[PDB]
Amino acid sequence: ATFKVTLINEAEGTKHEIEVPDDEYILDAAEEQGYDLPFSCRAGACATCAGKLVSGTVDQSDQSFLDDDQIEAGYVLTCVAYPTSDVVIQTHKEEDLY
Ligand code: FES
Repeated sequence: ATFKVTLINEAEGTKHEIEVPDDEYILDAAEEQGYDLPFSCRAGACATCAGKLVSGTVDQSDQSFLDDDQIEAGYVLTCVAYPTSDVVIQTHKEEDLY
């Protein structure tokens, strides 16, 4: 399957739509498609690539940084997250964790 992923940058009021395979991490697909997103560790152990789900679901089992509460709240580490449905997500939410 291939999922539709809507990337929203609230502070800049930008919107980008990409298509991501169900076996590809969101970050990678975004870059391939011409949209550079923030990252650091690229390994699910940091907050740099954090986003916030608006709608849809993802699989981020490879993540280690977020706690249960933050996940329930909708936070996602885009560097290690695979879409599991069409998704709408707010990017650049790193500073929401401090
Ligand atoms: S860049 Fe560190 S968890 Fe994604």
